Amino acid sequence: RPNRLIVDEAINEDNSVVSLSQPKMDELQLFRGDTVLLKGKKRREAVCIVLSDDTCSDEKIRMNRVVRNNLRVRLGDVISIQPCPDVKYGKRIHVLPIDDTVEGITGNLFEVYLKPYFLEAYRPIRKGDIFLVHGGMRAVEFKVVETDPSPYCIVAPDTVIHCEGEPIKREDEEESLNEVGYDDIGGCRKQLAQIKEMVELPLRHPALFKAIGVKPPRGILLYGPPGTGKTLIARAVANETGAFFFLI
Amino acid sequence: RPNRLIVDEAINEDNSVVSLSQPKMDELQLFRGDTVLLKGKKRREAVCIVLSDDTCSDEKIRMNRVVRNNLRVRLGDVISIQPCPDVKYGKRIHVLPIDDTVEGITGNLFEVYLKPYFLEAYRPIRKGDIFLVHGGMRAVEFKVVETDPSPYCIVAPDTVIHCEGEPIKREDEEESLNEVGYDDIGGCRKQLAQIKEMVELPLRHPALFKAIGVKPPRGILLYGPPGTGKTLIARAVANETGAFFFLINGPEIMSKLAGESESNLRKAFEEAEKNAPAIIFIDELDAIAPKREKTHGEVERRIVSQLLTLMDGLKQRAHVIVMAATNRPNSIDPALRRFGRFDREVDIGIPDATGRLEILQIHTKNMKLADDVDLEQVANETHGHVGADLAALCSEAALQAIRKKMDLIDLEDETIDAEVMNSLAVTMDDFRWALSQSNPSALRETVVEVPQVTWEDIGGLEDVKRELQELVQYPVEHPDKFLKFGMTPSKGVLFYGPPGCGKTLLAKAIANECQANFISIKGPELLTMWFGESEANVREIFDKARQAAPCVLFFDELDSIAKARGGNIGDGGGAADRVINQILTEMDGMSTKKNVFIIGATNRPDIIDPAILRPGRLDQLIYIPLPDEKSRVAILKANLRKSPVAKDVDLEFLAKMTNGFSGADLTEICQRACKLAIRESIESEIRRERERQTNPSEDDPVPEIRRDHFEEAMRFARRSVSDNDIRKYEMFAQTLQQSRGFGSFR
Ligand SMILES: C[C@@H]1CN(C(=O)Cn2ncc(-c3cc(F)c(OCc4nnc(SC5CCCCC5)n4-c4cccnc4)cc3F)n2)C[C@H](C)O1
Ligand SMILES: Nc1ncnc2c1ncn2[C@@H]1O[C@H](COP(=O)(O)OP(=O)(O)O)[C@@H](O)[C@H]1O
Ligand SMILES: Nc1ncnc2c1ncn2[C@@H]1O[C@H](COP(=O)(O)OP(=O)(O)O)[C@@H](O)[C@H]1O
Ligand SMILES: Nc1ncnc2c1ncn2[C@@H]1O[C@H](COP(=O)(O)OP(=O)(O)O)[C@@H](O)[C@H]1O
Repeated sequence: RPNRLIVDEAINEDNSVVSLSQPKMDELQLFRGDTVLLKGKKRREAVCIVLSDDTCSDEKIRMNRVVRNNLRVRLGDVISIQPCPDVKYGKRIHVLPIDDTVEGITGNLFEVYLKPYFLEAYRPIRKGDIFLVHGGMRAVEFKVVETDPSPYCIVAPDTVIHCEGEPIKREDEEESLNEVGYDDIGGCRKQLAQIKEMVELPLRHPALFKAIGVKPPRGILLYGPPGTGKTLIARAVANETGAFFFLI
Repeated sequence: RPNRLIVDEAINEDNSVVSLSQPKMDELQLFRGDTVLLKGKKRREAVCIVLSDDTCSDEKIRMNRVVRNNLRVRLGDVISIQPCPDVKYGKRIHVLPIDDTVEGITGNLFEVYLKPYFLEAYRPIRKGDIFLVHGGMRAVEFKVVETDPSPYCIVAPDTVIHCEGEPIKREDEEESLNEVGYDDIGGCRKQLAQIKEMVELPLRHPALFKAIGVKPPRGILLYGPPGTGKTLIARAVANETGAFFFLINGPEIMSKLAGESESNLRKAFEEAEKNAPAIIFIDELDAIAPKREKTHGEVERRIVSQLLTLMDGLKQRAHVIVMAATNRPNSIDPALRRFGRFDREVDIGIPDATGRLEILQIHTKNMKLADDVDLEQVANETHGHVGADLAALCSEAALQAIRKKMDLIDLEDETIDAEVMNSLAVTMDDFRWALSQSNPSALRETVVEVPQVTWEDIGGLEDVKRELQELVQYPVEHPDKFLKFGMTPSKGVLFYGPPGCGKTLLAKAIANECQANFISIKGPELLTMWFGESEANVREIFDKARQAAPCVLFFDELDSIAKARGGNIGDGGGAADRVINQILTEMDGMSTKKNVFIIGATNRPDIIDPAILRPGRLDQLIYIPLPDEKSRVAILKANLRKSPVAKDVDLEFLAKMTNGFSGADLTEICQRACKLAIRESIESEIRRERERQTNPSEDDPVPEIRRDHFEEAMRFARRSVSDNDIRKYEMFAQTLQQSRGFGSFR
């Protein structure tokens, strides 16, 4: 059943790509780069782009933190897909930057950190979508407010993208959970995978641990030379799983 | 009189079985499986099933904690029996789960954790009965409310069992005393038995101890590596005997305000005293009372004195017992080691090879382990793992099984409990991972164990199997004769011979025969002490042997200290040295311990200082020669045993061709043969995989170690002893030997 799949960490990213397996994409009815129309959890969907790599195993779907945070999905969750290989263009795409990411940088953000991403990168353009572009020495992110096609659109120069205005505040009702995550952890992939397999279930699934009975690790003693990322990996495995992180 | 009997621990369990002895069941009027109609203490009876095993002794009746708690009986009590070999069936058996055991698991409990127990298991079905079934990863228990036959019924599909409803609350009026007990303690059966015989009477029978006069142990100092079960065994011997258990774990008190923590400890002792049978358990006593002179000040000593004045302040007529947990109590305050406060200091120690099997069995009760898993390979491979490590491995395997099934477990909104939990089936493939991903807690501690190398394994040497069986088994089996002729049994034996000739194997076999612990301090450990300028550590090792049961403290590869510095010649110093001298000094203390049988092993005896090989110390020299023809045949057969071998090989020819090879290098020849055989087998296996992958798309190219493999291994053999080296041992033997056959005149 290609409708539902369990999410996983992506490696290609591109701020937009969702990776499947061709032996599985055939069941998903996507071949080369067709639109995915990713279905989220609460009340949103993303167009996304289909691609493949080695780590699929025909079992899991991979999405970078841009999509995961856009769809309100934490790594390790289960989501749905609504494949639709169709092309439809928009004309009133309007975008505004996020104050949490623009709070002292001022300029032609339509040109300075936007040109190399609004075409040929296939941004998950859809009303309410939030995407990071990684511009000039800061992870500047934007939100596309209006997209007159939906939930999918062609990201191409034929589609019209309009200039932005003053920055808007981030949604504190959800906080967007930007912080950090697995995508900005490098050099300890094996250790991060060990911590993930060690801590994901008790944090994501506290319900079963009151019934399953077996005790999970009450505490995990990360250690290493100073500045190795212990705090970084702890905060990543906290935010990435949605667990509240209390630094003492 | 078969009516009344004293209860005891059961080993077969089955949640229902009550074990008697057939020579006693004949008096009980039960033969094969007849109903027992067990009679309890207050107002209840159980049907139970009769069976037998070894430990009955025609004196005691054995019941698992399910029956004991069902009948309101504590282990060590006296109960009655009302035999009635009759069959009567019921039709309105209704059961409900206990909320204390079901508080978050929801599903078809009539099917998920009930089917494999309501028939052919013979549950103690009777109105008011409570039974544990051990279902899906939790010790779920149920209570049968109504049983229209009573007090006995047939547990068979003819009898009708009905579906349950919402869970019911546990009876707080009695609390059911589930907690833990002896049945979930494994790997320290001897130590648990010692604690039971030490503590059962004062707790169960406080009445006599106000009249008996003799003081029981006011405090018991349990100790061992962390996670060994000290708290678990303390809580088991508390609950199992009905004694109130008060845990005052060190940090919980040391964390409170100075002076106020003293009051907290004092009022904890007052709480223990206000009720007579209570026992107070001091966990992590190292923190509370470390070495006095090593404490800094204020609390670290304010508590200790406050502890001491309370440790011995109790009059022992209040029936309060102060158990304690520590790690190698050489670290705790010596003042607490005095008598009247801590007079008994049993050593739990890490579980041995066959104890980890029992620990896994008890911990892997609810996991619903698959059939392909054995739990004996896991126990053997988990060398050095403490019981806590075994529990961690258990939990890791369970978590991996969940995590390899999260794909089909999170179908609904995460977990819905449900029957799905039975599907886990933790196969070996998950244990392997957990074992490989767990670090032994105590891998650098001298392990006390009963080795499982029997006399059969050590073939060949025979005069030494009877010249060594004598010294060990005669002064224990018939000590009366030895105290008649006046000789004191020789508590010392050193084996001198060619290197690698079974000295360790012979010592381990001696330990195995008389069910004795075997502490081997190999040569490298003695070198660690000698180089480290820490010969005082030797005092610990001997003590480690003293606190144990009959123990062949075995100084494997003795003289390594002297071998590491040339020896009696070639070095400025003499034969004596730090570690050997300390061993000599401490050995004289254990010359009157009458349970320890200090053994030595030396690959080069002539360098050993003769101060140790004189009466009292390792006086009795024993020579194990390099194996002879028949002995080499026996060694070959014994060390190729437990491994496939073809009929083509004839070990007699190999043995005779094996002209001058010791035991170690002969087993090396066998290992090389097996290594080449496994290489051939794996090469053939990968070639067969090649054939499978290619177009063509007989399964046993080499199902045993073949003969030409032995040929090639022997061609690859190597000998470690030369003519001069082997002659040196006999020349040394001449020092304490003679050929004075001239004095034939009686
Ligand atoms: C003043 C003295 C004495 N004297 C006497 O007239 C009185 N007298 N005569 C004999 C004994 C005697 C002493 C013992 F120490 C003893 O110990 C038995 C024992 N129990 N368990 C084990 S462990 C064994 C080995 C390892 C674990 C697995 C099983 N052993 C054991 C085994 C092997 C060797 N040694 C002890 C038994 C005895 F009979 N006292 C006069 C004399 C001139 O000098
Ligand atoms: N494995 C890593 N991946 C990415 N950044 C790292 C890593 N380890 C350290 N850093 C960087 O070093 C800084 C300190 O991180 P961390 O070691 O987690 O905190 P601390 O240095 O206080 O232990 C961070 O700003 C982080 O960007
Ligand atoms: N001999 C044993 N038998 C069964 N379980 C044990 C044993 N030793 C340790 N454990 C397990 O290890 C854990 C810790 O037990 P224990 O050592 O009594 O407490 P602590 O580790 O605080 O000293 C328990 O959950 C228990 O299940
Ligand atoms: N019947 C036997 N006789 C002698 N050695 C054997 C016998 N069976 C096996 N062995 C091998 O002998 C070795 C024991 O060597 P050991 O004599 O303890 O060395 P050392 O003499 O240095 O203490 C083991 O590795 C074992 O494989």
